[PDB]
Amino acid sequence: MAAEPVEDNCINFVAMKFIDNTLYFIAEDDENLESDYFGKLESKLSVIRNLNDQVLFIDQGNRPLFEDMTDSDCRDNAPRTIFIISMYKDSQPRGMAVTISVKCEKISTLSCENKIISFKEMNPPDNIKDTKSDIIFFQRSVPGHDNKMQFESSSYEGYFLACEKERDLFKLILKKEDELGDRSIMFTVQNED
Repeated sequence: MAAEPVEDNCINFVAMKFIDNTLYFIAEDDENLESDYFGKLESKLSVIRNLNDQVLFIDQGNRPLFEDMTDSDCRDNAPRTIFIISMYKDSQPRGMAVTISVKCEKISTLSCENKIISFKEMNPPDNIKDTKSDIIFFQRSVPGHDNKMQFESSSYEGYFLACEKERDLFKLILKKEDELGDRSIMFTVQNED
């Protein structure tokens, strides 16, 4: 809740919101840090934790089953927001290609079309070969952190997912690796073993 006056240069997310097809993040200690951490934006990190079952990882063959991962009850409220990381086995024979999606009332897929972060009511592609790169991501590590994971668009190499603070919530934006820090912080995800 309360935040410490430290230069750990990392914000932790513990909750999310999906509003008008826009993805928001809630910090663990979003009472103090909002006006403390952001005096010296030296390309600082943020990471989301799966401590509330809010991050979903796909191994392979569950990728196309997103439709069946939704709820049918409490339709007036819809299910909580879950952030999805997909993986391919066929794409990137010498790496790892991914797509980013969110689960809610519907299944939403993240696009970086025109370097703009937007969500579309569509299922994820089967591969990166016959698919528009605008909706394809590549999986990268963070240079200095193992647990932290970051994503960049296929269309625009060097452009990574980032978070931006509007008033209290954080929203998902696209920023160049060199741009990160210009009123922005890096969005990362905590992996699992």
